[PDB]
Amino acid sequence: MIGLVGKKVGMTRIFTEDGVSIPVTVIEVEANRVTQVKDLANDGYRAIQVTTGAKKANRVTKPEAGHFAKAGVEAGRGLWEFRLAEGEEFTVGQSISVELFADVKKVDVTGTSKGKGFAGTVKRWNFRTQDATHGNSLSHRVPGSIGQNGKVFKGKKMAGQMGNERVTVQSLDVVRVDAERNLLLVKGAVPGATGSDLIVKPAVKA
Amino acid sequence: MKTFTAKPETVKRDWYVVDATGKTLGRLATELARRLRGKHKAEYTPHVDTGDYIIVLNADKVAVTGNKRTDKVYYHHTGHIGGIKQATFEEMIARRPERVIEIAVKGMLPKGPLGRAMFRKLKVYAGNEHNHAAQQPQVLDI
Amino acid sequence: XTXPFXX
RNA sequence: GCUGAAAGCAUCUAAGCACGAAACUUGCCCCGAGAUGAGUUCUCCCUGACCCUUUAAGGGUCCUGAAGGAACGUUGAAGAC
RNA sequence: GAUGUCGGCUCAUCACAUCCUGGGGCUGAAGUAGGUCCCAAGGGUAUGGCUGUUCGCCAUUUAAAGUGGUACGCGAGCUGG
RNA sequence: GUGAAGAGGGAAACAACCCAGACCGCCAGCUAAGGUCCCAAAGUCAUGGUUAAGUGGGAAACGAUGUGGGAAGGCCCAGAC
RNA sequence: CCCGGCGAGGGGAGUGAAAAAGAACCUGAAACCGUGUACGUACAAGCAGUGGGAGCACGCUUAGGCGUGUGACUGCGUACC
Ligand SMILES: C=CC[C@@H]1/C=C/C(=O)NC/C=C/C(C)=C/[C@@H](O)C[C@@H](F)Cc2nc(co2)C(=O)N2CCC[C@@H]2C(=O)O[C@@H]1C(C)C
Repeated sequence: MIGLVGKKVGMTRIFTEDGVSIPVTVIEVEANRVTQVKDLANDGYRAIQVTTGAKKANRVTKPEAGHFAKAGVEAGRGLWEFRLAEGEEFTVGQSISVELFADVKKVDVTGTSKGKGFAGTVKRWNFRTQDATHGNSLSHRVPGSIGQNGKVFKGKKMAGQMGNERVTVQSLDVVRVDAERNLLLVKGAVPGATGSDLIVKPAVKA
Repeated sequence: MKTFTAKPETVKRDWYVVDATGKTLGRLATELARRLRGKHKAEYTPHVDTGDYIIVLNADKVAVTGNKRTDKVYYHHTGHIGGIKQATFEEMIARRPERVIEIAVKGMLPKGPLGRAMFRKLKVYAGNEHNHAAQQPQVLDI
Repeated sequence: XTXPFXX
């Protein structure tokens, strides 16, 4: 079904009763609110529009003010969309909590990766470094050949921006769901740095 | 005096509607290009668009001979090393039947800013409905 | 002259 | 392979019909409306006075200057610029 | 009135006459394990000792350690035995 | 014989092949090779046949109840195959 | 006389037939670099032209529909020695 939007608060260690340490990626999934409910008669696909968080009064734009005021829902920090699986129904102004993930046992998180900036072939494509001595001339961490005896094929692995892109990790085990704190304990690591917004949706890969 | 030459600023262009169901691919599109190019008009001019807009319906019901419905391949490239992807006549109708006529015309028309402008006067629809009646279209038994 | 350019 | 004639029988085939692999099309992930065929939904803002003129998708003046954007600044787990 | 040559390093890429994995037919296929032929190029496809070597032999592995084209791929990318 | 020293039209493009020998000019026409659905000027032209493989539009020995046509022959209301 | 750093370099005045002669000085070409105006130009592929040719601008024109410049689109077209 649908997912939710939260914040990467960080990572901590969870000790069970048998003395095992389960890595977790805590997420502050604030109470979400629906903004739009779209159908096929107008748009052409069953989905919803959800926001979260808050924003300053004298900083948000007027166009969005009416977009949020239309549904009588306080402004958020962004907007996202979730497709419905032919069996989901919602209404504007409806608030969604973290309990939605109570009986799922697995999710696929999504978020933006960290920013490495301009990266090299080694940092980026795990290229094999050349000889550091024994003759090498200014060609230690260089790629080498990029073709044959007359064009560089498209998709050629080269240096460039590394990170700051959409990334989706799949099949992450859930550990705990504390609605009192609006938290979600996801096992393992997830993209993005502390404070970045990320999506959490049930796992399709089982 | 200098031979007549048409001017696109004051030349007439009419609208027509067609149903290709049961029609053969080449023997049909051959007449399309002939019309979007203007070779059926007395004011024909190679460097001008003296054609007539056309709206063909039921593109998913064309007719073909032999096993072309299965053997006819539609190759194309993406600009990569693998690149080449093939699709049989059936795989196109089920996924995108409009491109069949859109492609047959592309090979019958001139290659240039003009031949591409003729295409723009071509409108295809897989079904029998359309929202172009406001243009007062006409019938064509081709 | 000496081998490859210009050893 | 079933059925089954041509060819009284037989036959997986010619008409029809059912199985069939990490290939191909899908489904998983990312880019993605410069898709010039340039798409779709919601919301927000502007409701002046005239002149002249090849009298038109015309030009110019006075008043008006929103929504929003940009610039500037403090900066970033963003970044060569 | 100049197209710089083996091999190594690096980065690869396509073909299929398939090394492995996958799907099958006959088998002098009991089984296990093989042989032969067909379909299949999706991905994957050793490290070291001697030698400048490719190759090759040897040791030990691996499901397998494929055959070839690309100026016997690649020196305005390195090396220079 | 052409090219070299020869343009032009055709063969998709292609000095040597096919047609044909450019004094200059015209928005005149008839022809050659070669062609006449579209890109692309001209027959979706007429008659009677063949092919089902896109053969046409790359290829041998050799194999094959493919298929049309042609002349016989053997056995057939003593019942044949 | 004025700007300017009691500058360089300029602007007026003035001399002179000439200052469009400022001594970087008769005449003052081209390559090359610029300002202004008209037209074209951000879905369009290749010796950048040629033939045809829309539209725009200006000058004619006793509106005569011509000429000048621009050249969307279109056929053919791979520099010279
Ligand atoms: C004592 C010096 C050895 C001597 C070199 C002579 C010489 O004059 N070399 C200069 C290189 C010229 C080049 C690289 C010219 C390129 O524009 C074309 C070449 F690539 C073509 C090509 N060359 C080769 C094969 O094919 C070829 O054999 N050589 C090229 C590198 C040297 C080698 C050669 O000629 O060596 C001689 C040996 C044999 C006595």
